[PDB]
Amino acid sequence: QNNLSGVLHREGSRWVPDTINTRGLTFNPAFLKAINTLSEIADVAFTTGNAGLHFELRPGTAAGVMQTTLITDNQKLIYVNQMPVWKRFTWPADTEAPGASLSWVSTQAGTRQYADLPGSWGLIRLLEMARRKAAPGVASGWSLSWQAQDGRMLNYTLRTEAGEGPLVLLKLRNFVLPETVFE
Amino acid sequence: WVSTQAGTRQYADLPGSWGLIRLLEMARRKAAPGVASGWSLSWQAQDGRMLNYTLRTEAGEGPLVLLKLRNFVLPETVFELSGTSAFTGNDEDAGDTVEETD
Amino acid sequence: QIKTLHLDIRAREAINTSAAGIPLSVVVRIYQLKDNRSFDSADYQALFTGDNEILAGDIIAQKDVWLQPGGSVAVDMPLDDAAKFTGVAAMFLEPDQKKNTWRVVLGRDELEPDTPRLIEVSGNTLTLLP
Amino acid sequence: QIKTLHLDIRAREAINTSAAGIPLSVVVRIYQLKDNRSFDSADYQALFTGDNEILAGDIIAQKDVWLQPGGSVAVDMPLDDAAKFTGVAAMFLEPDQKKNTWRVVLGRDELEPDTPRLIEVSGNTLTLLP
Amino acid sequence: QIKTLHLDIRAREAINTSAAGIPLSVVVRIYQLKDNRSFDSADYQALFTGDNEILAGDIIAQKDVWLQPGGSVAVDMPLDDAAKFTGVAAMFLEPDQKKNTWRVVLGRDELEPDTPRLIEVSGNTLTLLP
Repeated sequence: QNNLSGVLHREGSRWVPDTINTRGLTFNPAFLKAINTLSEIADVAFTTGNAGLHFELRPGTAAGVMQTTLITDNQKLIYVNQMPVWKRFTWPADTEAPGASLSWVSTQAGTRQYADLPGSWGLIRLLEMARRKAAPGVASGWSLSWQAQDGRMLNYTLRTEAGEGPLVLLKLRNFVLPETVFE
Repeated sequence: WVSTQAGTRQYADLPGSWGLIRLLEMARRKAAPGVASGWSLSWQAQDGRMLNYTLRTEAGEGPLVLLKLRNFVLPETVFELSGTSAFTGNDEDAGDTVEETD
Repeated sequence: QIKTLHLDIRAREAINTSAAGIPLSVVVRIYQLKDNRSFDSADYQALFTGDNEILAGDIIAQKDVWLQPGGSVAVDMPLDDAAKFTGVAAMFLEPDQKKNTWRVVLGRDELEPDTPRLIEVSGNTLTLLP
Repeated sequence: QIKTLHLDIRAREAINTSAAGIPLSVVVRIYQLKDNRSFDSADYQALFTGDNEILAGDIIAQKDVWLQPGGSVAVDMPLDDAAKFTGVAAMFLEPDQKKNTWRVVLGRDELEPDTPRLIEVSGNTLTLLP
Repeated sequence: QIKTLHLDIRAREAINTSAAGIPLSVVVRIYQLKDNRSFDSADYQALFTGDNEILAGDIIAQKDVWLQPGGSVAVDMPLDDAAKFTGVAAMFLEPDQKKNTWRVVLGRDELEPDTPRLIEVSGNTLTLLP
């Protein structure tokens, strides 16, 4: 809005360059592809100008799996195969020591760790190991999965609001901003 | 408040200089046919016990007018070509209509 | 009367089956009650997650047994004298709150002092045995 | 009755643990009350930081003991005769105001004149011992 | 003898360090055994992941504590009378199965009825303290 207006012009979420003043001007298509990723992130993650989102979740049931894993940033969710309910989370929680982990007690095993991480974002690293697919939730269902070392994979359904929640933050892993906008 | 079968348990404490406008948001069942500025507050706390109040302000609307700032962004352009024929001179009445009935 | 609470909890393979028919484990709680009326008034939700301290105050002690699908866990409990009713409740995936097949009440008289009474779990129901 | 107030305060290693599980110290206050009703009416906040002078006026004297994680501090207090209730309250990082495991009231009868009664602190709860 | 099992589990900052020296958490399990011979026969793998039901049948009950790096968790366990041996085992990244510094056995005699015994974890070893 201070050096490329008149040619770049915001229309909703993207800013497709459309006038007669773009003649004699050819945009690098790396640039227009990168900055439409970095504006669709800003409608899920940072909608209030600072960091923070909100999303709810719900676990499932499987063979030999009867337990509970997620403790992420000091708001535990505990299941011993009772009725399933929806619990409210918050990703950048107010603590002095952020992190996430898992816990699983089999019929052959007691509590075994699965993940252990001292990061400021801790929820997003073990989503990279997860395998996400569609689900019939309420508006955008998300059935997740995780595989242990002894089989017996888990089930976790996910509700989010208007966007789709913190699963978009996995788009950053190959991201290099381009260097030239013109030819 | 103090319940009949329990001690004190505070409803919510909100810190900061902008706290009084934060915790007053949650019971806008307000319109009252009594005093001149004529407002009441509900504050439905836990387990069904309600605690009433009846607010009487001085100049216009008092400190209830500070709730109009929520979801308020200074808009875009003046002097735009678009929006030639539009009659939307009712939202300044309708927002207070939904406010002073709900 | 009865000095020591003895219970034997059997279980088949098909207990607490999900929508995929998968055999799941279950958690059963044992309650020592002074009143059985509040134990018949609570639903599935306010008993396992609720704060009905009128019911919890009538609970003298609580103990949670934890059984595999297709197994058993013996209960050797020092029975309290004010425990007029032994409350047995379970947490299935599909607890039929209406037909009330998820809880039983065992009074003072139906206990045996040196023999465990047999509680069999099958499907998502609780069943006593003579 | 009882002339001298004697208390012995035990503590394990895991007391007042933070979100990082770190063993932290704690401050415990001893109160000599004329009334126990106001000591059961105050919450965690108005007792340690409040100006409830109705409760503070019923407090005859106050004394603050200060224990390490994994240690003990002996209490030798000249017990007042109007001190009908010995108020014991602690300041954890996570004081459960609802289940009220952060305060105990010891009356006139449960003291011993030449033996300290044992108060054990563990986790974030207060526990008496026979 | 001993009625209530009390254990206090200390931990330094350098526990269960990876190849990058990173301080990691750990999971410790408590076992109540009738036999200690099978607890000395199992390796690291068949104890935490195996189906040695000869060992699991001698396990009366199991309870898993879960400690942060640099913290502590108190253990208040109602001790069974047939629990002749308190089995303590941990799951490090590098469990030395040969020198056997990953498990200890605490018998009936070495418990204290109103004082927790101190188990300190450092590096990838388990250490008792007098």
